Amino acid sequence: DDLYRQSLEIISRYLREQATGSKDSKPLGEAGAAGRRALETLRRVGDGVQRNHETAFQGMLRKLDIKNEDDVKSLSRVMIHVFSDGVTNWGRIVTLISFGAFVAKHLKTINQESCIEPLAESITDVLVRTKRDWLVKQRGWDGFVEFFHV
Ligand SMILES: Cc1cc(CSCc2nn(C)c(C)c2-c2cccc3c(CCCOc4cccc5ccccc45)c(C(=O)O)[nH]c23)nn1C
Repeated sequence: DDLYRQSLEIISRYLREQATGSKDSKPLGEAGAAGRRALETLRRVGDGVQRNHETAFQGMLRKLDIKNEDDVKSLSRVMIHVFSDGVTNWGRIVTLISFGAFVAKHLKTINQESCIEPLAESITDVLVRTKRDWLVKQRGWDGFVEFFHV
């Protein structure tokens, strides 16, 4: 429960600042101690993932053809299917969130800023609900910060 809210805040803040072209955001009270360092790490690693995988991200975004809220809702099916296929690791978790930021930037360009918070919830549901046991074993977001040790 606490992990869900903490994850939702980190993911929501990162998607929102990526879409508005911001490098920071105010804490919303649910991310706690680990929140600041997690978002700082996610900005570093996440920005890098979007840069290094830009052609693949542009290709997939185009194929997904996201124009509105109904299209955003439809993403959860493929999101859970792809994210559940294969190994669990921090690298894949960053790819999931980074693609979310890449989609959020797209949503802002097409005046669909209202879809960003629903998308963050979609991503948080997939991440936390399918990886809760693994996240607990890694000490969640403290594990994330330590793994990348930026
Ligand atoms: C959507 C999809 C993805 C694939 C993998 S091939 C594309 C591809 N090539 N490379 C080299 C990379 C890095 C990707 C790629 C592109 C986009 C996302 C991912 C993911 C995360 C899981 C799927 O996440 C989402 C699916 C849909 C909408 C989403 C909207 C917001 C946030 C996440 C979303 C991975 C991975 O787990 O390794 N890899 C990704 N197949 N499909 C159908």
